[PDB]
Amino acid sequence: VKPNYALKFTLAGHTKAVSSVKFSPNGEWLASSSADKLIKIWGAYDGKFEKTISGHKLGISDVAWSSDSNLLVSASDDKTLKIWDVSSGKCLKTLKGHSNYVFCCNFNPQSNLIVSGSFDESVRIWDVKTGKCLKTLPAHSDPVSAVHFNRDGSLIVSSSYDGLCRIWDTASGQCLKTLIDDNPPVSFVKFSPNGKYILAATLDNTLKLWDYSKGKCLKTYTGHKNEKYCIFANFSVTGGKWIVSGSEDNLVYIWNLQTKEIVQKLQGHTDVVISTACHPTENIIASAALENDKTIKLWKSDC
Amino acid sequence: VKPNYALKFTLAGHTKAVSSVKFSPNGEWLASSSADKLIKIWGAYDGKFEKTISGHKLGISDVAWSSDSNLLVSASDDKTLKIWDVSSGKCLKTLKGHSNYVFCCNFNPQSNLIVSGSFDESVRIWDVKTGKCLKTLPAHSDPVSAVHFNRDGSLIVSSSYDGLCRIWDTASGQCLKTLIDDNPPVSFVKFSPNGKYILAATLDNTLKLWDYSKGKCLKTYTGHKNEKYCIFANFSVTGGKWIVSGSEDNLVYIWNLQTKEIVQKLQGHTDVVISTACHPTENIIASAALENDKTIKLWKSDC
Amino acid sequence: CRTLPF
Amino acid sequence: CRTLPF
Repeated sequence: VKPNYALKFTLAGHTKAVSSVKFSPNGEWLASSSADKLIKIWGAYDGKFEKTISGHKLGISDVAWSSDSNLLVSASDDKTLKIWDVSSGKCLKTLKGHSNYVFCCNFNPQSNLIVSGSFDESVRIWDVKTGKCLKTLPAHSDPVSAVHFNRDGSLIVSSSYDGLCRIWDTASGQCLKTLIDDNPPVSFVKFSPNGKYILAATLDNTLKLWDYSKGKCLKTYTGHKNEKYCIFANFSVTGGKWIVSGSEDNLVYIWNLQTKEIVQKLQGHTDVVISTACHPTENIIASAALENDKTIKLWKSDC
Repeated sequence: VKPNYALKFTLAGHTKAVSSVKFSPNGEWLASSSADKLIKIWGAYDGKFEKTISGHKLGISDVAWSSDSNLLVSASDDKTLKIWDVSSGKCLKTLKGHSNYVFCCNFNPQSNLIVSGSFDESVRIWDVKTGKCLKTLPAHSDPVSAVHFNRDGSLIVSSSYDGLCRIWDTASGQCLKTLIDDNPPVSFVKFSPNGKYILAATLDNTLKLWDYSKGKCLKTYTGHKNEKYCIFANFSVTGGKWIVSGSEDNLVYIWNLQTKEIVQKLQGHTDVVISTACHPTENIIASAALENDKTIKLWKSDC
Repeated sequence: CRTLPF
Repeated sequence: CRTLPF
């Protein structure tokens, strides 16, 4: 099997590099964050621009949706996160406490919590309803590049330029294990949809599939270029089971999850593809690129 | 203090009446069983359909989850129970022995046993690992409407159209207690989370809260409609302390456990709400309805 | 058969 | 951040 993602829309509007794109869990919207301090909302299927969301004082590195598609949270260089009502665009809460840039963020599935990771080297867990910081984990000894909840919300996985990837117990904040000294910085981490594997990016042009339960590397995916930026990767599960990632050579890379062989490379962007995302039900990929490009592209496949 | 449950998702896909919905113990899934001989799996927080599970030759009256969220058991008119691997969808075992159709089922907390009740008027205890019948209890003199293990699996409570609830010692299969003023058909029973009380529904539009030790009725909840169907009721414990039940007037009823006041009715369904379930950690209700509705509704409350 | 009355 | 190298 190989997919056949073809370009369907290029979405222009951000005035600086874009940092993160994410589809709403109801499959209806695509959200994008940018160094231009803005979040934009686009129709997921036609690509149509819907609204601009503003309030941050500096650039935004990450954006994330609540499970009921009604809320966003953004991580910004102004040291705050913000929770947004998507229909009104209004800033519901500003989450203050990190002592440096906020780099990454995610709701848990329940969406009563937010996890954030910061250049201040900590991971924080926040209450969505009140905006209060509930816990601060001294998670790492360098900027924290990614934070993600597993599918039932009881585990958090974090990654850092310090070379570590750690799994945390949500309820207690305690570290449950480390998957490690140099450690080619760990630039991205997330759980597989089934909670058993963890996909990890290191800044040596490598992606790895880890069995979390045994702490062993099961697959290694190479070919792309990743030495400098924290690039988002994904599992694609709506059609063929793929691994999807951006790349510093301006291509989107799609691998066969099982055989690790490249099955497609997506051509079009004119700068580093910093972020990719996979639609929750349809074979749709959103990709987004840096300063020379500033666009989001949507790609569609029959499988 | 009273809840504010609002509709979040409507889950369509069953082609006959829905008979039972249950949240997984890890909170991530809703399982639904139906007269259409099928089990469907749904995401608890985004409503997203996940898979259909099939194999029963006739309709299914109940379904229930193992404590680790990896197994389901279904009770069917084809006179069997089936044990399902949720991940793969495969039928792991078929539990044969009942001589009429199987109405109700549950795992014990250890999840090494399954209890079942049938129209053949017996309660059966099964070995999960082998699929073999360990004990047949001549429990009642009419169809058994419900079976439930207490908090540690030491006890089973059953109920029947014969007008009784009986409490069984699991290890011996011997009857410990028989709660008896009148004997209208008992259409549902279950233990409270702490195992101290049992909630029993009779087909005289009545729910009752019993102290299991003294065999005394502590509360009666009325004002719903229940004279024909075996409707599920629940303790809601994540926010306010409620009783929750379906009803034959197409509404979800919610009571203050203490004051016995109806504190909310949830409009939406277009047929009898045969089944309700309360999320283990969030203030979320799942409801489901008979053949002129065929849908499941997920509802969320701030408290 | 839970979906049937009486 | 994120959109700055190294």
